[PDB]
Amino acid sequence: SENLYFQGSASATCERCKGGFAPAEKIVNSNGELYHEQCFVCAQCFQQFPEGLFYEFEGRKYCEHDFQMLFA
Amino acid sequence: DDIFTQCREGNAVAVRLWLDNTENDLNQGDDHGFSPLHWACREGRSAVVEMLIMRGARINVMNRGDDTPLHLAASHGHRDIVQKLLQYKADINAVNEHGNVPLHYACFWGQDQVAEDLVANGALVSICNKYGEMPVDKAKAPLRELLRERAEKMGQNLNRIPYKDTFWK
Ligand SMILES: [Zn+2]
Ligand SMILES: [Zn+2]
Repeated sequence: SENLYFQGSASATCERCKGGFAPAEKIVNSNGELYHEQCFVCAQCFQQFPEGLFYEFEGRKYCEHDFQMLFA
Repeated sequence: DDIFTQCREGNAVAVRLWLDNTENDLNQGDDHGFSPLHWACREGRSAVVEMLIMRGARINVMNRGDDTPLHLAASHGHRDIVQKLLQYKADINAVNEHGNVPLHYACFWGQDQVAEDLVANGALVSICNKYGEMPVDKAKAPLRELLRERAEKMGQNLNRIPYKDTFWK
């Protein structure tokens, strides 16, 4: 995923929380999905994914540790 | 197909029959420590949740990540189940392995009515998790401001409380 500084459409919304972005806001693009920095995080610990690596379970994204503890 | 799947899917008759056999352990967790009650709460299976509680299921059981059924009901926005768990004395400020309480998840996932219900029942808004984040600070701004206001009117102290437990220091 990549860090972007938002200057896009006013219709653009966060994939996680559905909220909008402000001009020049530092956001994250992961596989074409846009996120607030506080939203591109593990659903269980709310922390950034180490090395950007996440694992999906039923529509939510998890860090390795939490995926292994709960779902693997 | 086992008890865990029946609880996830809401197969109430199967769950009832399984519970009828007292040789079965209604508290026993699956491979990741999810008890029948964890699964029923997570998936919104109200009738199964009530059955398990009334037949004596332990309310504060923890899975592998130390989530309780209340954490799961709150995270997935199951308002009636949250109320039922609270009625039967679930620990409203139960902490998981990250020091997150149910309110953290209600806030993070914008489960506004669950979040408000939690605060109405005394859920602490100012208690940091292990990484210094208070539950209300996981919410979007409207909800965040609201819950602090509601907490204040409920006689909470709004001073930030750094995480502590018996093994922390
Ligand atoms: Zn967001
Ligand atoms: Zn995590």
